[PDB]
Amino acid sequence: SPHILASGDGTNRKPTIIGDVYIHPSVKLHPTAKIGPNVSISANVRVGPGVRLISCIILDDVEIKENAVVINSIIGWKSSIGRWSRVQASGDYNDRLGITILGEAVTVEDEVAVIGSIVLQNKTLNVSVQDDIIL
Amino acid sequence: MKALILVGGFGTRLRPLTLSFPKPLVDFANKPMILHQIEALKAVGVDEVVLAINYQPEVMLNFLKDFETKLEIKITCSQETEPLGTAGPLALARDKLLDGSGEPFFVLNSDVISEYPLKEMLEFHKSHGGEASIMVTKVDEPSKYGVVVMRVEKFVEKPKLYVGNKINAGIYLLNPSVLDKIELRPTSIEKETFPKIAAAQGLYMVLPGFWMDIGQPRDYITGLRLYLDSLRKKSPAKLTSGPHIVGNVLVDETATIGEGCLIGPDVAIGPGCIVESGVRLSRCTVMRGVRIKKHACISSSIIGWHSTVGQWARIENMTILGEDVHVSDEIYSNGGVVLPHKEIKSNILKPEIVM
Amino acid sequence: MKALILVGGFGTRLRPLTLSFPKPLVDFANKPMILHQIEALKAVGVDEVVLAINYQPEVMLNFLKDFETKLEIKITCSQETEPLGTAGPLALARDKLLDGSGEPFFVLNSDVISEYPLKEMLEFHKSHGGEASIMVTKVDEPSKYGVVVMEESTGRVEKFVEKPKLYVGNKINAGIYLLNPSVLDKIELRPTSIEKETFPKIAAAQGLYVLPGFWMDIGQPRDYITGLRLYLDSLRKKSPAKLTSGPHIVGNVLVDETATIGEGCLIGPDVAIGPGCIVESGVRLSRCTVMRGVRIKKHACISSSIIGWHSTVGQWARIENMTILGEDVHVSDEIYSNGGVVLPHKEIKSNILKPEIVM
Repeated sequence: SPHILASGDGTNRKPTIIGDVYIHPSVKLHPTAKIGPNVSISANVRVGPGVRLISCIILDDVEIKENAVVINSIIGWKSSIGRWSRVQASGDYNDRLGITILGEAVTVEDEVAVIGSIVLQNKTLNVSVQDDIIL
Repeated sequence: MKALILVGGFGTRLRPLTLSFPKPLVDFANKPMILHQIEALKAVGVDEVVLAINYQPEVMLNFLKDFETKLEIKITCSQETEPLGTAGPLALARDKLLDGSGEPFFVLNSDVISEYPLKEMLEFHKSHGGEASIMVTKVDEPSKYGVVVMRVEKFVEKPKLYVGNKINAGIYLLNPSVLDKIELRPTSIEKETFPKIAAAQGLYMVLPGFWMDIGQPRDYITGLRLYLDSLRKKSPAKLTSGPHIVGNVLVDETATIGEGCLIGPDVAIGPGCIVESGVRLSRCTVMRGVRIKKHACISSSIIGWHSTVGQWARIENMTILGEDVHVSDEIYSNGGVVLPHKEIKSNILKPEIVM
Repeated sequence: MKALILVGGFGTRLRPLTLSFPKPLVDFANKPMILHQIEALKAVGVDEVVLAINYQPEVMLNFLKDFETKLEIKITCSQETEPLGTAGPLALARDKLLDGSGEPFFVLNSDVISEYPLKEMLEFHKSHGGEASIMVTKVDEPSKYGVVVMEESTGRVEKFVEKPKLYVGNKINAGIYLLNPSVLDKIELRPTSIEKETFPKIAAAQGLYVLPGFWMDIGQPRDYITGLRLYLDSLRKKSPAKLTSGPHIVGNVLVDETATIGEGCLIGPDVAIGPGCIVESGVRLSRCTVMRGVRIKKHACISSSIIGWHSTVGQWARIENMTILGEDVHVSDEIYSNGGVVLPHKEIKSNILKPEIVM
């Protein structure tokens, strides 16, 4: 049953879907975003334009701003990803920091970068972090 | 009126940008570094300019020949076998500096930037009738530099106690009556020649502008701020403005910018460039012909000639790219000093020199 | 008889030695890498040789023109717009390979060294009357390579098993071929990898058919010190009078007639000094290679390193642990290097006490 999986593969108000994507019907999307492989989007989430989503899962009530990038990440609930901000990781399922994890209602400000780190819930980030565990 | 510019070598400390083009041919804020002081020498009506280089000029003859007609200035080279300190290269070029009228000539360093008020310096020379003139700028760290205790008197290098804060700025103004006091042995103008005229009390200005010693590739982003800042004062209509422009941005007429971008602050895009949509430039400098693809985020970096930044690629933290470097899409670089003619298909997640 | 040599690109993975001279122009054991198999093609009487390069030959025309008269061989270049897989460059040079006699031509790779027994391979070709011939060498690790499953009775291959988790064989390709003109038609206009698409096409037809020497894939500058051992070892067998000897010599050393050595030195094992070099007194060379024109000053101790052209090692300087120097690198006296990959035209006045890339 792939019809349960989003298979847009175009731009007829549907974004560029690159296989193995589950999109909830309650999401808000922009056709300029490229939703890459292995991404599972939840309900009531606002997806920005020209954003790249591969190898990640996004929870409910997340706000993705202008030109954001998410690689090997897990975005928590009610989280806010600022514009031109990047949240990536290596993808090593054996390393502890191989998959960057964001807590509940974490606000990554504009241009702020998070590379392979773990952020707790209800946290604001004005500065870029790297290879750490932010409480 | 004549002039001489001390260049030095090829720019070993400026690699990989000086691996192909020499130090003075590197485009700084759209224009090559050599044109920043040649046009300033035309403001005082200098016809001939000599270069005290150490390498062979055979690689830049096409560049120096194309600037002689555009700027209406005579440009000739002088090549020395060995570096003769700091005042040696001037002893060789004394034949091209004496026109017979006995007028003072300028000596400039290629590793220094400023506002260059050369016009109001001749009046500072033709008023008291001095023999030699240098320029001086205030610095917060006088111990790390050579302090000038001012008419000047003595040279106190690395003063443990405070004797002054004023240091040399690398720009000089010398009468023809000084080209005889030099010896044939390599002599440093800062350690031997200047004290010879200071004890003679036959010399005598404060620099009302910015000063920056460019000796490393990372100083280009912080030195471009001091340049673009002075441009906001001198001529504010030379810096582009708009709804997608923030701060001071110097765009070329040949460069084309896509829609949905955000450029600034302190970004200089060379000619022949094509910037795509969704980009975010800040504190960086873009050289000629390089294409940056869509949705890229570049901050505080240096882009070489005819390179290529893929889509959704993030570049930050003093990442240095050579000529013709192709960054794949979705690639992240955190301070990767990359060699020219290299295809980047993996993330440089930490500072690393790639070949 | 004709021949074709696959070069590839400029040698990006061999920098900083290939920043100026291209990959085949790097001096390996005194001689450039290209001369090791061109003279071997003269052992079988090959008149014309074509190079399947990808860059512009304008930088090496002067070098190839001086080898046509010294070796009495016709050398022409072929430049492709794109690398066309592995068999593509052969489709472009088919016009320079067909002389009319329909004789088999050789196809060689620049990234491989061996003993090259080309003479006794034609007899291995003119005996059973096969159409295509390849060479095969045994490896201890067949999983990291592409295994060729042949029968141990005649020499016919059957299938290609890359990365076999279980044991299906240990014999892999060596990068040297022998093809009749009747194969230049089976290729398409599309970039095809000869190892993945073309070779299986002839194996299923059963119309095709071991290397008794050393094999080395030189794809990194550190392979020059370990590949030179295999070369000098084969020289101890082929012609042992070509390797210099003496009271200050240990192991296998290949010195040039132009190179000069001071007194009280100790060189070896596995050291190759190019021509025009100037070795001073009291030096200790071991497992290293010296290229042209570089002078090593007195009391220097160099172990397992690579010296570029026209460099200069100061007195009492210690160089070890795969230290790579570019062209015209001036190391001051008493300087220590522990794996410093230095760019050409650089003066080293500080110790490289740990592996570090200097520009």
